[PDB]
Order: sequence, then C-alpha cells, then structure tokens
Amino acid sequence: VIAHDVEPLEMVVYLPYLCKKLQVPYCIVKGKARLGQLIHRSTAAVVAV
Amino acid sequence: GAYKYINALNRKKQSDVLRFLRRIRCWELRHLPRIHRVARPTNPERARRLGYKPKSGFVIYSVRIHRGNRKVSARKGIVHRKPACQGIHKIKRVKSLQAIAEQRVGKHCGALRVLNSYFIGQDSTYRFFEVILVDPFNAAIRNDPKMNWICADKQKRREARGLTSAAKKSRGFTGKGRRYNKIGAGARGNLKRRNLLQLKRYRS
Amino acid sequence: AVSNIHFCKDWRSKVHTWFKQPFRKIRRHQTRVEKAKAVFPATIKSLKPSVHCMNQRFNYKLRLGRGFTLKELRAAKIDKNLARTIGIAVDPRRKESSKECLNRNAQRLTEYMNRLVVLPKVHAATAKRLVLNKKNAEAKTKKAAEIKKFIAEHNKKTKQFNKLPVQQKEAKQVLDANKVIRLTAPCTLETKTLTKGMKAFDAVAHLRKAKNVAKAVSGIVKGQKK
Amino acid sequence: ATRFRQTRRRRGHVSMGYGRIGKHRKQRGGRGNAGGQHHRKTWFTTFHPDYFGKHGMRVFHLKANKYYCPSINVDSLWSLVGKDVQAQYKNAKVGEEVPVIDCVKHGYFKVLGKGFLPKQPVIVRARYFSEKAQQKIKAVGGACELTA
Amino acid sequence: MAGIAVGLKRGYPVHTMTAKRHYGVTKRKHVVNDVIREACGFSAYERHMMDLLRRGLDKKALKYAKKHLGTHKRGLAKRDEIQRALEAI
RNA sequence: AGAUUUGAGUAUCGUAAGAGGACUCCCUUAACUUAAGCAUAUCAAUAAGGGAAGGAAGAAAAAAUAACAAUGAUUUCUUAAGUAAUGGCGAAUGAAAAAGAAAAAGACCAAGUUGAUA
RNA sequence: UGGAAGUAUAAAUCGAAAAGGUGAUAGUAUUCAUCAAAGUCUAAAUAUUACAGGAAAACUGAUAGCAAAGAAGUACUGUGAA
RNA sequence: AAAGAAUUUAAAACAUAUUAGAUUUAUCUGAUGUGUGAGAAUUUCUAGUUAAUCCUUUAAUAAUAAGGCUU
Repeated sequence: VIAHDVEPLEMVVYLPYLCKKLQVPYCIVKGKARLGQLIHRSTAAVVAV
Repeated sequence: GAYKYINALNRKKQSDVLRFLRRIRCWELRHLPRIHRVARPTNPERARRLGYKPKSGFVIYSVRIHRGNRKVSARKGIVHRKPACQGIHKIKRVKSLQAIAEQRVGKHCGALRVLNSYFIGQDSTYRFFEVILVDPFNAAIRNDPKMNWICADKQKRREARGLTSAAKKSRGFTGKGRRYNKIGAGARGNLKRRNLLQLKRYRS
Repeated sequence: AVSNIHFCKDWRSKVHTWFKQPFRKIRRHQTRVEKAKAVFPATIKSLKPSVHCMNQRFNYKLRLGRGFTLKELRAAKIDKNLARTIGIAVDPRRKESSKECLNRNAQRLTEYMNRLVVLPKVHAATAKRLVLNKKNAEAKTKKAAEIKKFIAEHNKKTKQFNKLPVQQKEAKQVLDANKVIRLTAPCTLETKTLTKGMKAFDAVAHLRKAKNVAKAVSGIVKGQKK
Repeated sequence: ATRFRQTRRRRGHVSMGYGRIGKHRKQRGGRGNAGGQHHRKTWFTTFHPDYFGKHGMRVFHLKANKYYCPSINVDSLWSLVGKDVQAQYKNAKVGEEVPVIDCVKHGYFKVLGKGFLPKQPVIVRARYFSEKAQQKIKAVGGACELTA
Repeated sequence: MAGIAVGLKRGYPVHTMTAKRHYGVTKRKHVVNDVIREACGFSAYERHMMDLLRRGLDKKALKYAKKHLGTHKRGLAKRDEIQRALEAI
C-alpha cells in the first residue's frame, strides 16, 4: 500500500513499476497520515501485507 | 533496500518524471527568499551520501544563485591595462558556483558549520543548491564520537577556507599524480616551497 | 659562459636561512630520548621489509621498505592483528613481487620473532598466559620430544599461527631492530672454476640476438597482414 | 678580505679606475643576454656560434634513468679486485678456480675494451659488452658472463 | 651466475607473482535497470538513436552517439544497449 | 470535528559578530621594470583590495609511480636540477619518479544486510 | 601550467556505464601493467620579523642604533586621509 | 658443417574440466582438479626461401597523423 502524498515523490515513484515487474499486487491510497495511524506514527510512506 | 533504486532513478535526470518535478521545484524557489531553511532535503539519497543524518543539529538550507558569467567590475568597461589584460567579457570565475553559494549560506548563518552541498536544478537564469549545515554546539553532535570532529575550532567557517568538497575541487584537489604536480598540498603553499632559496649555514 | 640566473623575482623574500639547524638536533635528539623513556618498544622503529630499489639503475641494491605483506606474515606464521602490537610494520598495499621477496622477508620475520621477548600483559605472576604456560608445560615437553626427533632423523599441514614468545626477563632496551637484522651479508670476493663451455659462450652475439629479435616483431606483424 | 680589494688602492683617484671619457654608467648594452642578435651578435657568433636555433627531436618526458650505463675498460677491470688478488691467481689456467669480477656489484654495467689486459684468465660478469671487449677477454684466456 | 638485460626474455631470473579482479555487478542490476527504464524512458538522443537504428543506419547511430557522449567506446556500448531495447520490443 | 504537511509569533537554554593576521588556506585577469624600441612574454600568486583560520595550519591512506632482481598515505630536508620541457624558441620561465634522511597510524559514513524492526 | 594535437580550474551546451581510470604525441584495434574517482576524519616530523617572557653577539655607541636612550608616534602642520 | 651445463628447494593469474548451491538474465557465485610455469638447450656459419628495412611518439605492435636528419 503506497501513500499518494509522499514528498519528495522520487522516493516511492519506482514502487508501482517494481511491483509491476515482480507481479506483486499493489494499491495506492490517499493519505500518508492514514497509513501512519495503522503503525502508530504521524506518517507512513508505505505499508506491505 | 529502497535507496539503491532512488540513486539509480536520480541518474536519469533527463527523464520526463524528473524533468517535470524539477520544473515545479525550480519555479517555487524563484519566489521564496534567496537563502531559506527547508524542512527536509529534496534529494535524500544525495543528501545522505554527503553526510546528512536525520538527527538534531542537522539542517538543510536552500540557496538560489544566478548562474552564468559576469563582466569584470571596471567602470564603463575601461581598464588602464596592456592589451593582454584588456578583456572584460569571457573571463570565468575560478571558484565554482557551488563554492560561491556555500560561502553565501555560511556567511548568512555564521553560527553553523557547512558540511556539504549538492545540486537541485537550474533554468535559464538561476541554479539552486542545498547546503547541509551542522550545529556544532548541539549536545547530540558533541557527544557523537563519529561526528564531533565538526566541533573543533579550526572548522569555523569551513567553506570560506576551502575544506568542503565543493570548495576543495576548485582548489585542485580532485586527484593525485603527475597531473596534480602543482597542487600537491596546497597550490599556493607548493609554489612557496619550490621558490625557496635555501642558504645552508656551511655553503660553498 | 652564457649566464642563466633567476634573481629577477624578489629572492629576498624567498631566502631561507638555516640558523635553526643546530637546534633541530637538540630538539629531535631530546624528543627521541623522551619517547624511549616513555615506552622503549615504541622508539624501536618497528621492523621493516627488505625490498629492492626500483629501476635498473638501482635494482641490485636492497633497502628497507614499509610493512610486510599479509602473505609474508602468513608464511612466517604471525597474525596480522597481533603484528602491529609487537613492533612489526604491516603494509597491505604491497603486492608480493616475487617468490624470492616472499622467502627473504619470511626469514626476516622469523629471525625477528626468535629475538623477540614479549612481556606479559599484566605484570603480576598470576597472569593467565603465565598460568597457561605452566598448565600445558607438561604437554610442551612431550611435544618438544617428537619435534626434536623427526628433525634429528630427517636431516603437509602446519600451524596457522605460532606462539608469541612471552616470559619475564631483564629489560635490555634496544633502540631499533633493523640494525640488528642486516639486510645484506658482507660481500666477499666471488670466484669460479673456468670450464671449456665458459670460454666458448659468446656474450655479444647473445646480446645482439636478444636485441634484434625484439626489433623484428614489427617485421613479423607487417608481413602477416599482407 | 675587503682590505685586499682594488677599492682600497684607488682611494684618491677620482674615477676609481673606470675612465673619464667613458664613465661607469648603469648599463653597457642591456640587462642580461640582451641584444643577442643586434649589437651582441659578434659576441654570440664568436663565442657561442650555435646558441640560436633548434636541433634534434624533443623528448616530452625524458627518462634519464634508462640512459644510465657506467662503463669500464678492460685494462681497468683488475683494479676492482686489486693487485693482491691479481698476483695470487697469476698462474691459473682452464680447469682450476678463477676469480670473478662483478662489475655490477661495483656499479659498472657495460665493459668496454681499451688498453691491454694482463695475460691471465679471468671471468668477467656484467650487463653489456663491446665487441672488442669480449675479444680481448677471450684472447687472454677468459670468459664473459651476462647479468640481469 | 645470473638472465639478460635486453629483449623480450629480459630480466634477472625470478618467479614473478596479481589477480585481474573484474569490477562487475550482480544479477539484480538487470531487475533494477528494467525497473528504472520503465519508470523513466529514453532521453531525446536515445529516442533519436532508436529511430535511426530502425531505418538501418547503424553507422549514423554511432556517429550520433559519439557526438552526445564523446567517446568511441561509450558510443558503441550505447548503440548496443539501445539495439537490445529494440529487439525486446 | 479529527489525522498530517508546511510556515510564523513568543518563552527558555545557547550560539555568530569585534581585536590580531609574523607564519596558514584562498578570491582577483595591476603597473613600474626587463626585452637596450614594443604589442605576446617578464616583473608575477607580486603590490594594493577582500574573505577565513590555529598554536601551528594546509595535505593525508592511491581511479599513485614505474616498466624494475620492482615500489607503496601525507608532510619536510638532500639530490635529481638550471635538467626534461615552455618561450616574438628572443629576453627569459621551469618541474617530477627513482635514490638518501626526520617522523610514522590508521580509521569512518553512504550503499548492502538484520527486521514482533527503535 | 615546464606539461608541448591540452597539466588544472570555471562557465555555456551536451552527458555515461551489465562499471571503469591511468601508462603526458592526436586516432582505432588487440594484448600487457597498475589502480578502483566523483563523501569524511586523522597525531608526528615542518613554518613564524604579530605579540609576551628569556639568553646570546668579531652589531651601533647619541648626525650612529628603531622615528623614539627624557611626559616619542610626543611637540608641531593639515578640513582630512595622513 | 663447427664449437655448447644451461644453478639449486616456502607461488599466485586462471584457459579451463567436475561437483555443491542459486538464476533467468549479455546470468552468476564457492570448492574440488591438471597442466600452464616451473628451472638441480644455445649460438655461429655457408646455400636457400619468406618477410621486414632511414630514426622517434618512452608497456608491445599495426594503417593514419605528428616530430626528427640533409638539401
């Protein structure tokens, strides 16, 4: 799961293209603060399952 | 490792993705003040390489500098010189724009130490760098055995003496050997040593 | 004679006088003495290899180098981690030039290791190494029996590392170890038996054949492509 | 010794030995080797007739160690070991033991042939040999050895 | 006794002894290169070089590459690297 | 409303400034002078102008030499050497490896890996 | 710059890598040798005519030696730098 | 056709085979193995044939280029 509002965008831009090559399912949600609440932090760039 | 992809991605600066993002960043820095603090580095891969650590006492400053060349500062372009020195245009600064920008940031923030700097972008007029600065009087920096070298007295205004990587390259310290015979341990110190006329106490 | 004198520049600011020379001796000698009093092993000017000089103008002479290669320590059965602690210079940057260099500098380390007397890390007689030597002293004697025997009869796996010579002795303080282990033995007058083949060996033709062979490689390559 | 100069003997003479018609002025034709082709051409023609010009090929970086080759003639070979050893092996021939002269050990690389050798066999060890050097060593009953 | 100081077989007789270590890359660089190339694409001169290669002007693709890279050997690698992209497509 | 990002005001504890600059590291395109004129060159990293340092500073651990019977961080001294080379090839300018000594010391980040992850 | 078909730096444009740099005559190829750039630190050997404290001298001995052997950068001059 | 002993012990580059792992990409990574590279022929000379042949660009060659020497 990749946040859409990560700044700078250069840190997660390759993740869709890397996951596309390895056939790893990936989704992009809205809010790096929403992800951070899952892991009890202010923000969270990416979360995997 | 995430940062082995960012480094590979950052080498494709002519790609559409990086060109568009640099366009937005270069536009934004054209309106903000010339020297100002940014919250986090815009190139964390390159910032981490040059010594930035996300800890207290490490700050990032953005500086905008007018790239290109400038005329020789003589009134109305009039110099009372021989035709060998009668050039006004086409003369280039010895120090790189990165070294010049590092000194402007260091002068602005006299109480911090310039660690290193890198390149953000450029346009037809400006070039934007980012300067990694360290507070030498932070308790974290003082107590770090791997970093408290920056708390030495001799490191006061590093960039103005020529100790940073950007300012050391403009001194000629980019390699070793027969190509760098005149920049052995300092270009001006080397010349003084060779020109010394040694007069021993007992001489013929 | 046509004069070439470079005094057109301000030599008066380039003049360096040596009035401090008689006081450099006193400074350096006194500091050299002070280091010896502090830790006398330190001023020993740790042992160094016997490496040839560069170029054919000097290649027959030997001079002290910097540091033994990691292969020379292995050959002499010394750990590279312990080597720096007992006054041995170590230079990982040195590529082993030849087998002769490897053997010659392996003798230098072995000879130095025999003259070495390492004091115990703790001066008390209750030190573990001194105690350990007592505990296995019985095994040393039986070990020293079989080694002394198959040596005495003869005249592929060996120890990786030897033992550090550790004991308690009087402190005979020697200021350097390079002047105890000479680089080159004194050269006597060499002398040989004259044989019929020696009289017949034509040195000049060998020199010119060796030279002319090197100058005909171009003729070989040029005629090949035709 | 400033008391032995000519200045002390010319006190009282007005011009100090420099002439009245032509004074001792600052210059006498330029500073240094000035006018090498205009008014001092007769000096350079007379005393350095090849000063101006070019000759030979440039060596951008000359490796002066590759031209190092000390030389010794045949007559001077025995001086390396001295007359004491030379007389000791004066009555030797082929079959028995003969002294070896190590020119390289003494710093001599090439052996040239000049002068006359003593009429005794000898073994000469060196890096290079002249044609006449080997002839004179062989004509006396000796052998030549290469090195390096 | 001693060798000879002239020629190919030159030098004092000794047993000279190093390894020409290859500074290479692992098998994961192929994945990294493929990932970045998809996310980035090709530059203006790489795009212009692909067009020339398609028409069969291999020499013009090398002359163009040498112009934009400055080295004959670097131009050859880019020409081969680009033509490998065409074969995959 | 709440979760973040970014930017400010205020309070607390600190930090820079100025003096000195003999020695140290640098920026800048002086001219007088020499070339028997003079315009490249020389004077010359020289003068003046400007910045930054400490009791020393600078440099320092090979993308280094060499072509050897090979060496091995930096610095300083001897020699190479008024030599290779540069130059209206004129006036003039001008190194470095080898070799001999003083002293000797090597360690880190980044990237990679470990993730009930701190 | 001694570095000569470019030794070093900078600017405009261009811009790499399944690595590569150097072997100082430009170019291509094949071998060989030797290193592994584009981040940081690091004592010792070295310099010194600021200034402070000392010791010496084939130095000067009141027109000499620092400008200054006394309330010397003082008296005095200039709008001022001096 | 004629004279010729050649110097003497601590070894790594890998050209590789053969296996133990991993990989799909211009695919790599260890270890086992032999030779290589090993040392207790070479030169001269006469008649052929082939080739090269004014010197240099300093690790070795090549075709271009450049520099030398004489006029």
